[PDB]
Amino acid sequence: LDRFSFSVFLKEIRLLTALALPMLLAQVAQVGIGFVDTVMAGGAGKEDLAAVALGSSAFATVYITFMGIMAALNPMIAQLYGAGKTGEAGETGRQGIWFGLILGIFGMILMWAAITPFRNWLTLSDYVEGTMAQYMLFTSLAMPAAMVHRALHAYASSLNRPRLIMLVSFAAFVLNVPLNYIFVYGKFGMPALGGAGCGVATMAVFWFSALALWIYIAKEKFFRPFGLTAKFGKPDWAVFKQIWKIGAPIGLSYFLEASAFSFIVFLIAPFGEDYVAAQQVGISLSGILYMIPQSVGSAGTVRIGFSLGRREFSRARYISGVSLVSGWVLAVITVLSLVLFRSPLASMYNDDPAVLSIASTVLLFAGLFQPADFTQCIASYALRGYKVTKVPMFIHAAAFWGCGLLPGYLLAYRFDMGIYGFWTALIASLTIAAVALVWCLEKYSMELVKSHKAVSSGL
Amino acid sequence: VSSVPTKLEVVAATPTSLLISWDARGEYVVYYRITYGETGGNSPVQEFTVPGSSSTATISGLSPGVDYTITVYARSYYWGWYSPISINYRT
Ligand SMILES: CC[n+]1c(-c2ccccc2)c2cc(N)ccc2c2ccc(N)cc21
Repeated sequence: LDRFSFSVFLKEIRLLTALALPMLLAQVAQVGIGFVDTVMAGGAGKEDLAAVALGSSAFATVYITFMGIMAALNPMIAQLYGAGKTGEAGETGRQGIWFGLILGIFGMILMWAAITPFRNWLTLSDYVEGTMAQYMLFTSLAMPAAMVHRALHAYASSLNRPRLIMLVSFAAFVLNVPLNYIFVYGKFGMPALGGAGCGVATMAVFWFSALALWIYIAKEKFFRPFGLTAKFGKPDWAVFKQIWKIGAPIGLSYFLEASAFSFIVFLIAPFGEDYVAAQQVGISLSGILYMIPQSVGSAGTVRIGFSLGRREFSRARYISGVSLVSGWVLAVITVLSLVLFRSPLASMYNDDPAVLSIASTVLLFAGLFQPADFTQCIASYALRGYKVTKVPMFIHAAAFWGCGLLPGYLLAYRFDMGIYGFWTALIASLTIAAVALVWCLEKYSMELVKSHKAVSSGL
Repeated sequence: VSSVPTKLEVVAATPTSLLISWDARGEYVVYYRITYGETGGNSPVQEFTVPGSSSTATISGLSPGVDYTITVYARSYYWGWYSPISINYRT
């Protein structure tokens, strides 16, 4: 009853030599995707009533939510590069690629369903409707979710020394800018529909990168066993059903930021119009560079589960630490450039036009949760990341919302200028992650004593 | 004139039995005999016997929590034994 978190400090000998440095280009190819968006927010402002993101940010829900499930193979195919047949690893790769294409056709059917924001109960920016050529960024850019899932299931097999995806999903955006605008209004192309056509453009480019999967059975020995991506073996053939309970527990736990969605956009909903809807200029600049952050362990999740098959038990989960606290360097040594700087005259009118004439009650939380979160899932992208640990690392987050509930109507009901005041037990819901998580990561690096059941050998 | 089949690992039990997954870089001529017993001194020694790079097998651990010690064996070139290597870590 002082530290039921066992031996926390120790994750250390001479580890300074821990190189998950290619596990950055894993998430710099991801800024390579991150950054098309603006090349068609500010590429399809050519249409002014195309604020069009009004879909492509409630499409990208049943992306990043399913996207979860799929990125749940990150371990699977690293942990079996402790074994040898990336064709048994691959027969998953396929079984999944069947998933990322099967659940991609619910992405692509729950999308069909989707199209009835013909609905109302609260205010503008989020209800009204009249002319909706979103109507089409719906279908035209919802009709992808299959190939766009396989085209992630790709890097769900870049979990073993290649980032030949910083290669493609860079010269994939470069493919798209050019294209993008042709459809919004263009050349010989189908040059009409633009309040969507930015997106039919976009998604063409998912099926483009979709096969820089195919086209990287190329640099070395295979990851192609695309024999019939079939299943049947029991009632339902796992290596698929087995992927299920690494899947459920993630998207449904990617339904963290899936409610930091109708929390962040329901406190511009009272009389806090002006600079509380310039909250989202900061909390977009949260995600924009929270990404190379966060996703380092959502890249280091390799180095750890890979080195479990390769039986270096905790000789990787005690690099869990020296990866935990390595971006954790910048986790705080650039929360400095977050509570400090703002939108200056370097900010123009981009990702959401609101720059000149609003307050800095926006960098108040660019510290509250910002580093006290930063790592507090690049923990979990090294929990699940390592083990199966998402089974109730799902219920990791039933508290990162069910503990950030009243700190929802506690900016409303306030004691001060509490704009970061419903960022209360939503930077304290979110700093009880300091616990249960990196708790099960000394309940957990303390399980590879149990499993390291012969301390050493001879000579 | 050599040393042992040199790794040690028992990771998990099936709380009744146990996986033993040790080293074997090839074989030599071909072989594993693996001891089977507690460290008690009573309950006689017994024998699993295996092939190739496979000292990487798994017992039938009949009895419960009790400390079990368990060696493995190489066989080689000379139809005799390269070295032995043992651990004891029970249920
Ligand atoms: C285009 C702005 N933007 C973004 C956004 C896109 C990229 C980076 C940052 C924020 C957004 C991102 C997520 N996840 C969810 C909803 C929205 C959203 C919702 C409504 C709106 N009117 C603009 C919106």
